[PDB]
Amino acid sequence: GENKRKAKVKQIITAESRFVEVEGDKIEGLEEGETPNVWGFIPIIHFKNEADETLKYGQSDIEPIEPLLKAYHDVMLHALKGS
Amino acid sequence: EKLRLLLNDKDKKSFTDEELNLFLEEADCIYCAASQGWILKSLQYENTVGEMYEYKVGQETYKSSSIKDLVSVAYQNADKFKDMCTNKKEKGSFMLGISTEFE
Repeated sequence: GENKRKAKVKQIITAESRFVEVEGDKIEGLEEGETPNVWGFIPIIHFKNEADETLKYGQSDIEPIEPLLKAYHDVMLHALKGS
Repeated sequence: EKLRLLLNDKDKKSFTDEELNLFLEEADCIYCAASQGWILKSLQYENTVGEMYEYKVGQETYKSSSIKDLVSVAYQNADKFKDMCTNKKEKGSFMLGISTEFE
């Protein structure tokens, strides 16, 4: 209709089941609470770019170049301002 | 006593102590105040030794130094005191560092 709906939803997904709770306006599709998983594995795959054994999360390819990008921006902006 | 020193820097009683205190308050260093006092004292020669520098009467003639010479000496004294004060104040040349953050 013309009504605005706000919904903060938190859900824990596990191999044995997935839990979901909503703090806000209703959502028709989601059944609140724990619902069992039809299979005993977690249906989410983690992709870990530039994976390191000592890091939980992967690393973006922009991270090594980021300080150089900052330096490039600094030099270019200073040159433009001076010009 | 600073005022006694200032009087000894100006040959004593031509001014009164209020003017001397005012001069000392004008500039922290005594020599700048003494230079200003000397410049102001140069004005008073117009009364102390008038324009009549020489005169003869009867068997007597007296040839005083003209007012221009006296004020020239007073200004020379003031300039010397100012130079001495700047000598007390001025420091030599220097070279220092520069630093600006970068990342």
